Amino acid sequence: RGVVDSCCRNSCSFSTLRAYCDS
Amino acid sequence: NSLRACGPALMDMLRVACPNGFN
Repeated sequence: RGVVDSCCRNSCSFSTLRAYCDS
Repeated sequence: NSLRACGPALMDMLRVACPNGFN
């Protein structure tokens, strides 16, 4: 996942986590 | 000002952070 790369393999801001949500 | 989460914790976070999921 993009989100795993961003928030697990690295730390991320809350807004970054939110950007990985579906809309 | 960061978060870091892997595995089920990351899935749980996306589940509450995303109003209509992350399919």
